[PDB]
Amino acid sequence: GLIKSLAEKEKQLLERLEAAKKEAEERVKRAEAEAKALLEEAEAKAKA
Amino acid sequence: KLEAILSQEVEAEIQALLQEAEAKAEAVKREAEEKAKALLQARERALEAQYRAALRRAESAG
Amino acid sequence: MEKLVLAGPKGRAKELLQSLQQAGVVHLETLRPEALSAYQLSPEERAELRRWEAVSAGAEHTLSLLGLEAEPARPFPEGLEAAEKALSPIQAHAEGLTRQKQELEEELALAQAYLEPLERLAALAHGLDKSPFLRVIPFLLTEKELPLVEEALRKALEDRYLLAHEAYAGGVPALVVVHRKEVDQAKAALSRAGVAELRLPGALGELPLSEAARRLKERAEAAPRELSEVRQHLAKLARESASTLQSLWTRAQDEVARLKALEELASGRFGFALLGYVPVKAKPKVEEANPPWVKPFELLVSFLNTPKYGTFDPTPVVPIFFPFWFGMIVGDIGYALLFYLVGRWLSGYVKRNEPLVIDLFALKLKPPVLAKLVYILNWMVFWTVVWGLIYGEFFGTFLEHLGVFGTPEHPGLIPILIHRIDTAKTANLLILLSVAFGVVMVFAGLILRAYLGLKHRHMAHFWEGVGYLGGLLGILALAASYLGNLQAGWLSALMYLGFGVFLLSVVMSSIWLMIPEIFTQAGHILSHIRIYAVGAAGGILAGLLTDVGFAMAERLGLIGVLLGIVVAGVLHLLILLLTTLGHMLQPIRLIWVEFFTKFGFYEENGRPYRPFKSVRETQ
Repeated sequence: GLIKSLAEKEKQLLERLEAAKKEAEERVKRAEAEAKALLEEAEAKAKA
Repeated sequence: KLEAILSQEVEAEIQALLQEAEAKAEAVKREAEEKAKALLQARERALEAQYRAALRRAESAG
Repeated sequence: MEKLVLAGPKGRAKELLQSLQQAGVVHLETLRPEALSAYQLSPEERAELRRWEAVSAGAEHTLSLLGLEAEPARPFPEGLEAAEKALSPIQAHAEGLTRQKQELEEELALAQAYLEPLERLAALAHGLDKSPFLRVIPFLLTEKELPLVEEALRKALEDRYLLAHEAYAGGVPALVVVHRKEVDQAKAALSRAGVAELRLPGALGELPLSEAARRLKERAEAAPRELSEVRQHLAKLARESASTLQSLWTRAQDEVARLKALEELASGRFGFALLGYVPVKAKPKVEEANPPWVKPFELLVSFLNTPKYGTFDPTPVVPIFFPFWFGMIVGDIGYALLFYLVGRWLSGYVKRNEPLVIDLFALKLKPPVLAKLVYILNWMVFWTVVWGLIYGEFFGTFLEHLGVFGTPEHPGLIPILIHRIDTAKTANLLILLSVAFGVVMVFAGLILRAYLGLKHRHMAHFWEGVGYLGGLLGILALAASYLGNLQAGWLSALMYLGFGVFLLSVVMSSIWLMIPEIFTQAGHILSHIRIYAVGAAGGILAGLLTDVGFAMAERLGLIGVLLGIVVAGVLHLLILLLTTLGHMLQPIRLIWVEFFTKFGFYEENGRPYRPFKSVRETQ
């Protein structure tokens, strides 16, 4: 009858899940950038 | 009613997960610091040997 | 808050919602079936359900073995772990005891049969059954077979065979003893007559006769004593722990039902569905939210509240039943008089039956729970017998009198000589008085029948239902022209012509493709008249059998007749009961002409909801 109930939880649930994907991606990217950059210094220092 | 709130019971499980993987994004970095570090302990000792060796040779030559 | 899930039908969406809304549950929102999908049980949930079934079944298994099964309404909340740990020692112990018991019983059954033959046979060739030099073969022969067998063996085996027999009370167990290597020949001879070798089951059969015979005698003596013990240990275990199993059974069953509920709701198998929320406090509160007339009415209120069609309350039924039902009892000499006594045995208690124990604690032929339900019924019977005693003096208006009829209140020879309900004028009016109620019921069903199509908003039912009621008027009209002739009923001889127009004139407005079938609508009218007539007249007939059962049917009547008639009277009682119980089914037979033909009633050819017969079973 009321379509309103089932619509408005579905599209709040969809946002919760997308927002889970967001902070998972925005983290793995970072961790690799940090590790890349640590070792760059370890090459910069090693030769010097 | 729980509707908007219905979604915060998931956002709390799926926040538990995301913290468990920011407890692995710390562990990974620990091991990688302990790796990067050890590659320069080997760098330190091997050079030290080659400097002990270079002055000893140059003394026997002298 | 606790999340709660609700279902109902589409038809009652508003009525269900209003009721739930009131009950405790708050924040009710509707959910369509596409929303319910994707909330089917996860594999873990299905494993709990599988396991809950095992516990349910597993109890039924243990509890049946141990003795009798009983299903209470008392569960005991426990874990998966707690319920399975409860169940495992008792099922094991009981399984073990029943197995011994079966072996003990089979052994007895064989040993009881075959001890006497093996004793006889062993005796005949004593100490020669374990020799290699001689071969023995046991076999049974009847008196009839013995000569044939002997001939056959004698020709086959010459005169160097030994045929011996010894009796046992009936036939003879016979033994033929033959040389080793003459075995095949010996066998062949038995086989041609159709007689074959006797060998028992297991080790005994294979043992020498002498061993087998000694051991069988021992088993018959030992078994009955050990059987007694195993049966005793098993009885104690039931006695102490039959309850434990029963309480697991109930609890386990509730959990199975809950998880099944969620799988059905999940596949979108309930059309109207709600979600709402209850605080922990509200959770109980949701589940929480003259005797003859009042008493059945208060239980019927549960059916007031759930309608299903354009139908009205199923409650007009009960006061139509009661006058007509009481008036099937009309005796006063050994019919209603005897029947008074019957009432007390169902509304009190007896022990004069075996399957029935004491009713006061709810123990009858009927299941113990069903017996507690039919207290109400038993009362409604008690009220019928009581009122029938009054309508037995109503009958005695038409019998007893000291001047109007030729039979006193109690003659001094024997009570009741000749019935005086054989006056022609007297029988006709009691039949015509009875007919009047049947007519009242014809109007009441078809008037509701029309109101049904008005508020169910199908004009085809409205139009058909109105028209058929015109025919009643014609039916009665026509009768008056014959009951009063032209002295009375010349006041309806001209309305009848027009009454006939009304029967057809409204029915045709719906059209209808079987106009003849209207004949059968007129059939239903006719029945209410005939059944009420049968209800009086057949009721009165009940009394007139009692003429020859507790009334003068010996000599000219005298002092001796009083205690002489009772020979025929007792024989007459069971005969009398059977035909008068046949009349008491008329109230329901009447009701069903109208009830299942949707005359302000729920039913109409099938459809869920019980016949009133089954409703009134408990009420």
